[PDB]
Amino acid sequence: MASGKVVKFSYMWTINNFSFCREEMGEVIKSSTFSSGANDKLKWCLRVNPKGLDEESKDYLSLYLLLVSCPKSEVRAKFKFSILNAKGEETKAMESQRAYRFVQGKDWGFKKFIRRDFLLDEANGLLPDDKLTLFCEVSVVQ
Amino acid sequence: MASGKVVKFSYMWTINNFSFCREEMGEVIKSSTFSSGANDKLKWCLRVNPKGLDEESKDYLSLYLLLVSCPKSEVRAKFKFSILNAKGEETKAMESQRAYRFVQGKDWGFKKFIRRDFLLDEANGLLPDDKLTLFCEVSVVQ
Amino acid sequence: PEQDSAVTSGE
Amino acid sequence: EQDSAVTSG
Repeated sequence: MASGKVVKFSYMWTINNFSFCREEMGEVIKSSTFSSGANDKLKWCLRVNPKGLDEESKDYLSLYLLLVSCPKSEVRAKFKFSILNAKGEETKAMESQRAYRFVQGKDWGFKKFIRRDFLLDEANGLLPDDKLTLFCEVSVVQ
Repeated sequence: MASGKVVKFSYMWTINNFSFCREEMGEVIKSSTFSSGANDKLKWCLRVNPKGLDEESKDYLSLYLLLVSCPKSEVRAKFKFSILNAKGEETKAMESQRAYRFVQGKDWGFKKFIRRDFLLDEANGLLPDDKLTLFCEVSVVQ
Repeated sequence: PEQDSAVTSGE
Repeated sequence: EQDSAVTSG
C-alpha cells in the first residue's frame, strides 16, 4: 500500500498571433485539457475571453480556470494567474486567496484580468513577437 | 494557434507500513507514474531505497526522481524533496539548485536524504501511524 | 486599475 | 542528519 498524486501544478499556455485573433467581446478560447489528482482523473482547462466577456469587462481580457471533469462531487482549489513577459519573468500575478469550490463544468476566474490597452502597449513587453504566454498555478485542497 | 504544458508540479506520495516496506517489496520502491509536458507526455516516478544500498548510505533513506517515459530527446529539471509531518507542514526540504538533465530511464536525487534513526523515531512526527509522506516539487526548464 | 481582483464564475 | 549532494541511480 502506497499511493500518490499531483496536488499542485503550473500550466503554461501560449496563444500565438494574439493581435490577429478572430474573437470579439464575449467569444472564448479554450486551452487543451491538463490532469492532476488521484488516478490523473481531475481534468482542467483554461478559458480566456480576449476582448472581454460583457459590458463591465469590454476593455479587458477575462481569464478563467475550468474544471472539465472529476470523479467526486467537488474539488476545492486555490488558483493564481500570471503573464510571462519578454524578459522571461512572471508578472501581473493575481491569486484567489482562498480555495474555491469547483464542480464538473464550473469555472472560476478574473473577468477583468488585465486591460487590453496595457497588454497591447509595447512598453510592457507582455506580447513579445505577438505571443501571449499565460501561467496558471493550481493548488488542490487535500 | 495555441499550445500548453504543465511545467511545474508537486507530487505527494504516501508509503503505508514504513517499518517493513522492505519486507513487502524489497530494496527498491518505485511510485506510480505521474505526468507532465506537451499533452501529458512526460511520465515520472519516485524511487525510494528505505535503506541505502552502500556502506556510506546504509544508515539513510535514499530518494530519487526518475524519468520513466520521454518521447523527447531529453529534459532539464530542478527538483526539491521534503517530508510531510503529522502537524501538516513541510519539513526536511532539500533542493537541487540547478537543473539536471533527464532522459528516459534516468534518475537524480539524494542518496542520503534523511537518517533512518531520526525518521523511525515516531516522537519526531515524520511517521504518523507508520505512514511516510513525501513531497517532490519539480520545475522543468523551457 | 489595469487589473481587477474580483473573482467570479462563468457568467 | 541530511546530505545535500546529488547522484544518479
